[PDB]
Amino acid sequence: MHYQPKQDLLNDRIILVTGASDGIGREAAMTYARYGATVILLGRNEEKLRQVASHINEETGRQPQWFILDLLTCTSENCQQLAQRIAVNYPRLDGVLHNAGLLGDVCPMSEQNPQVWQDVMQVNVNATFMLTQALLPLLLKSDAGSLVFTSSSVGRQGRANWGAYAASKFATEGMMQVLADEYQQRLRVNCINPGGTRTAMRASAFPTEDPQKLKTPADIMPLYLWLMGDDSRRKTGMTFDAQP
Amino acid sequence: MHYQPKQDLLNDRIILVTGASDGIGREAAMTYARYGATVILLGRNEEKLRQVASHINEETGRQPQWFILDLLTCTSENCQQLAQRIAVNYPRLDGVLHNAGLLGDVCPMSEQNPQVWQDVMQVNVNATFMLTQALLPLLLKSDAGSLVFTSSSVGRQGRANWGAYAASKFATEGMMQVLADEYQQRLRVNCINPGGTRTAMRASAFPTEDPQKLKTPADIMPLYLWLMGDDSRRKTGMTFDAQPG
Repeated sequence: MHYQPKQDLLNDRIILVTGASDGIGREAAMTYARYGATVILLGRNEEKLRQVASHINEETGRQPQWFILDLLTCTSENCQQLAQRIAVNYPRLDGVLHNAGLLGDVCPMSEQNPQVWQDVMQVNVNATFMLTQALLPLLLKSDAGSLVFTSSSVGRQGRANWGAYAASKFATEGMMQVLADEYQQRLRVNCINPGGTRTAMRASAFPTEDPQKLKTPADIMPLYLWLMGDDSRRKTGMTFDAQP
Repeated sequence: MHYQPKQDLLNDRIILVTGASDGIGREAAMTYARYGATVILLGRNEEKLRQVASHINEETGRQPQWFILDLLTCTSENCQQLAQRIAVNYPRLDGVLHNAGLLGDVCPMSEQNPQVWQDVMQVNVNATFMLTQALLPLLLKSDAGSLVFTSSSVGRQGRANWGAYAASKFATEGMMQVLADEYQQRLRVNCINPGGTRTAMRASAFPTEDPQKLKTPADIMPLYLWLMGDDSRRKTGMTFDAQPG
């Protein structure tokens, strides 16, 4: 969207952001905080989470909490324990933004590494599901909870070389649709496709392209904001392109 | 699919069928054999595979060979070993029908069991991929190899209660589309949604449903035949309903 919201759009909204230590997740966490949100940072790297929390505190005067979770390795019980810890400190979650993900191999199906394939599915699908499941009770405590998954163009139309990532993002669209159906009139559940954005992940899929022509995570934030604020309250079951 | 193929549609065509002891798998294997195919059965239950092979032999006069693979626990190396075993006895694969699958839990997302979810994804997506990868060289040796995945309506539009199965069948559609793009003008890669059929899995999903309101696996075979015979040689990248609205 060319979306220009009020600077207090997310005042008194508690939003959890995964993959918050770098890339799009870091930018979304900072952006949400700049628009008034109380942000909860999830990531695998403690020192990077502490740094992001410190930066957000410098820009907002409000210090985010962070929690460690590695989606490659976490079990359901790890996710449940995390949700319990969040619930001690927070009365609800108004938003959950799933940004964490693994790209894996960009190469033909005949060459895909099966262990990498399994890991892409584990992070992007299984652990993303398990974390969602653990956080549903907190989301239901919101006046209008918003759950957002990260998708891709290759989650709508499979393309050569995109292997496990494409399969995982199709699965993500499917999971979003199941959830949107189950939580009609209860939650907003949608996907965002960030498109080609300048990130370390883009430096793997396209190791020979000029990153200078790619969009910055900051550039694609309008849609990230829109999905967490009140202007999207009447949208669920949909998948959006942050920049076609 | 009103489809009344020539009865020798699959003469001299070597077709592997996975999940070959279950309702649809055993019917597809039988049907392919009836239409002339050299059928290879794959499944986890040797006892049941032997019995399906013997039934096919009695009804059609040709006895399928079988191989054992458990998609829940197999490694990529197991799949490569299977391909080696097949290659000793068969010069190519003209078709591979991936019918094996796990339903898992039919219940809300809040109630889906995480280990079952993992198992469904492992069988339906990961091991289905690993087996495909192992079999691609044999399929490339066909004049026009046909690779068929099993999908579902919930692989096109997610619905309440279908949890891991839906996610896995979306992933299946995606994998099919990636493969179809990579193998343009080399392989045919498509999916079949069987629809609701009188099978054990369907009865598990809808325990109160009256099976008499559903078609049998035999009833839905036309599409299964069509995708393996030459009439579909210029069809790739698509997903088909065995029971159109």
